[PDB]
Amino acid sequence: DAEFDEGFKVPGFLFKKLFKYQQTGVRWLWELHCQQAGGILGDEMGLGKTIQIIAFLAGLSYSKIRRFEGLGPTVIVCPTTVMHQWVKEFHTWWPPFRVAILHETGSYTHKKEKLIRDVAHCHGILITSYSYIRLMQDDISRYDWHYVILDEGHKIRNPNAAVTLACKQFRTPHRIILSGSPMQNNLRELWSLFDFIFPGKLGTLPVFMEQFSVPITMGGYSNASPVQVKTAYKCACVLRDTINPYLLRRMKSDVKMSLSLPDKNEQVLFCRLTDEQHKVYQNFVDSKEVYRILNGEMQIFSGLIALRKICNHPDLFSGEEDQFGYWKRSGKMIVVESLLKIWHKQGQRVLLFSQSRQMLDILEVFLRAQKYTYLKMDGTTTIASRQPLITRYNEDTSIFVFLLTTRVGGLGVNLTGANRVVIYDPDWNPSTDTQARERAWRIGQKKQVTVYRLLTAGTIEEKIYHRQIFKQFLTNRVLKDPKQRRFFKSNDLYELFTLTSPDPLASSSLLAKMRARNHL
Amino acid sequence: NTVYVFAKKDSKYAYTGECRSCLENSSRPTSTIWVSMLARA
Amino acid sequence: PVPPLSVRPAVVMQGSARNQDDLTHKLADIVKINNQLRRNEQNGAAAHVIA
DNA sequence: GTATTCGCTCTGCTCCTTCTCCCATCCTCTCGATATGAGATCAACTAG
RNA sequence: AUCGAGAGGA
DNA sequence: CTAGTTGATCTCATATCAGGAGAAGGAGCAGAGCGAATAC
Ligand SMILES: Nc1ncnc2c1ncn2[C@@H]1O[C@H](COP(=O)(O)OP(=O)(O)O)[C@@H](O)[C@H]1O
Ligand code: BEF
Ligand SMILES: [Mg+2]
Repeated sequence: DAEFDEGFKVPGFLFKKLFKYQQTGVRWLWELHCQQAGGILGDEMGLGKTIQIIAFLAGLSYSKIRRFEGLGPTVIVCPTTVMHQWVKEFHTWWPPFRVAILHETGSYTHKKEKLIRDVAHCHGILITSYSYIRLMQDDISRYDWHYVILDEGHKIRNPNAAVTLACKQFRTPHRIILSGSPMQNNLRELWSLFDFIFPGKLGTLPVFMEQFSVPITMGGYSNASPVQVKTAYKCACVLRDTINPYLLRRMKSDVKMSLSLPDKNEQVLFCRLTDEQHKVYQNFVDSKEVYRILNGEMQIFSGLIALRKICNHPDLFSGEEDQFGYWKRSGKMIVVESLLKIWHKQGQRVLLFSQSRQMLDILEVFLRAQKYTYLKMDGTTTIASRQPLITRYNEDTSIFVFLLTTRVGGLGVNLTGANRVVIYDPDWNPSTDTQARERAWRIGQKKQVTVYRLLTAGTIEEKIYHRQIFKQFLTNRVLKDPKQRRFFKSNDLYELFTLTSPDPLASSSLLAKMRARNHL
Repeated sequence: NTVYVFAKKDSKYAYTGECRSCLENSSRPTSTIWVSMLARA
Repeated sequence: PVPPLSVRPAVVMQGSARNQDDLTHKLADIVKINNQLRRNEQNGAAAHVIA
C-alpha cells in the first residue's frame, strides 16, 4: 500500500495501476483535502481524470480518515452522455462503492427524492446531470454532501447561469472540477470556476475584472503598446502564481513519453467554396440584411448563422442527383468525400464532427449515398443508448465513420476505436473543437491519429478560426506561460461579413521579487 | 446690462436691484448680478 | 403588483411596431434593476454598492 | 424648618421652514416625434 | 395609434 | 410491459422674474413648578 503524509492509504493493487502523473494527482487531491480547499484537475482530455478521482475516493474511504468516517455521500455532476461511463469506471476500479444515477434513465424506478435521501444516508455516490442539479437544487442541497466533483465543470463557466448558481449552493469545502480546458473564451470563465472551487482566491467578479481581465486581455491585442504588454505580463504572472496550488494541468507533452501514446497530427485544410456556394455567399454579403447588421440596426446573429450555414452547405436555397444536401454543391463536402475514400481504402476508422445538427443530417444522407457504414450520435439520440453506441463503435471495426455533434460527441466520451478525426465546421469556442479532436487521442489509442480541421478559405469560417486562435492565445497566456506572442494575424473587428476567397524568506529574495515585478 | 430697482411687497427685501450683464459679442449667456437690500442694529 | 395588460395596453402602430405603455417600460426598469440587485445581494457585493 | 434658592423638566408659544396641493367648461384643426440552434426534460404518443 | 406642442372657436 | 418518435419548453451559448395658501415639524426662548440643596 502507498502511505501518504498523515493517514491516507490507497490500496497497493489500485495504486499500481495508476501512472506516475495520476498518483501525483491523487497526492495533490489529498493535499487539497487536508487544506479543505477545492481544485481543478486541468489535465487535458484523455490523460485520465475519472481514474484519478476514483482512486482518490477509494483511498479516502479505504483509509477511514477522520460527521463522516472515511468517505461521506458524494455527488458527481457530469454531462448526460458520460454518467454511465462514470458508473462503469467506478464499478471496474472500486466495486465496493454504491454508485447510483439520478436521471430518467437511472436504475431506481421510484421517486428520485427517495434516491437522493438513500444515497445521502448510505454514503454512496450520486451521479447526476447538470440539468438535474439546476432542477433539483431544492432537494440536492439539504443533505450535507462530502464531495461535489463536477466532471467537465467548465459548464459552470457562465457566472450567471442557473446551473452555476445551483452548483455554488453546496456547503462542503471539497469542490472538485474535472475539465481539461478550464478556460474557453475569457478570464470570466476562470473566475467562475475558481469561485466554485474556492470562493475567495479570485475576489469579487468586478475586482477580478479590473485587476486581471482588462490588463491581461488588453495586452494581447495587436495594437498593444509595449508598456501595456509588460503590464499584461505582470498580471498574468500574478494570476498564475495565484491559481497554481489549485490548478493541476498536465499536458500530453510532459506525459506522452511516460504513457506511450502514438503520434498525432493537427492539419488544418483550407477548403474552397464552390461556384454555387461562392455565388450564394457573395449574394448574401451583398444583401441588405448584412448592410443593416453593419449599421447596428439588427442583431449580428442572423448574418453570422446564415454565413456559417452557407459555408457548411447551401441549405438556405435548396437546389436527379439534385436533392437537398447534395455533396457536390459544398467544397468541404467534396474534400470530405475525397478523405473518406482515401481512408476507407486505407482500412481506417473516421470520426466526423459537426457543430450543426442539420449539417450532421446532411452528412448522414451523403454517407448513405455512399456505401459507408456509419453510426450517428447527436443531441436527439436517447441518452440511455449513447454509451452503448460508443461501445459499439469501439468494439467492431465494421463501422467506418462515427458522426457526431461536438457538444455531445465531445465532452468526455472515449472513442479510441476511431483512428482519423475530421472537424467539419469550426466553432466560436476553441475548446469545443479541442475536446472533439481529443476524443480519439486518448489512453488506449493504439494507432496513429490525425486531426483534419476543415475551414473555407476567405469565408466566415476562417475568421472564426482567427477568433478562436486569439482565444487560445489568451488562454495559454495564463495556463502554460505568460510570454505568449501577441495575436497579429488580425485586429478582430466587425468586418467578418466579407468574402475574400483566395487566388522564512530573508527579506531579500522577497524584496528582489517585489522589485522585479514592479520594474515590469 | 441695465440696473432695475423693484420692490416686492411680500419679501425679505424692501428693495432689490439687478443687472443681467452680458458682454455685447455673444461669447456667453447673460450673467445676472443682484444687489439687494435686507429687510428691516 | 404588476397590473394586467389592459391597464397598460401595447397599442399597435401604423405598421407592425408594437409600442409599449409607460407602465410597461417602467416595469422593465424595475425588473432589470431588481434582477441585477438580486444577483448582487446573493453574491458578494460592496455594502455601498448594494446600497 | 423654613427661606431660598436652584437645577432640571414640561410643556407651550411664535415663528420660520418644508412641503404639498390647486389653478372654468366644452369644441376644432395642424404639426413633430415615437436571433438561432443544440441539448435536456418531460409528456404524449406510438407503436413492439 | 399614442404623446406632446401650437393655433383657433364659444 | 416497454422502448422509440413527436412536440413544447427552458437553458445556454456564440461579438462587438410677476404664485399662493395652508398645514405639519422643529427651534429657540420663556416661564412655571417642583425636587433637591445650602443655609440662616
Ligand atoms: N491508469 C490507467 N490504467 C488504465 N486505463 C486508464 C488509466 N487512466 C485512464 N485510463 C483510461 O483512459 C481513458 C480516459 O480516461 P478518463 O478519465 O475517462 O478521461 P478524462 O481524464 O479525459 O476525463 C478511460 O477510458 C480510462 O479507462
Ligand atoms: F477531459 Be475528458 F473527460 F476527456
Ligand atoms: Mg472525463
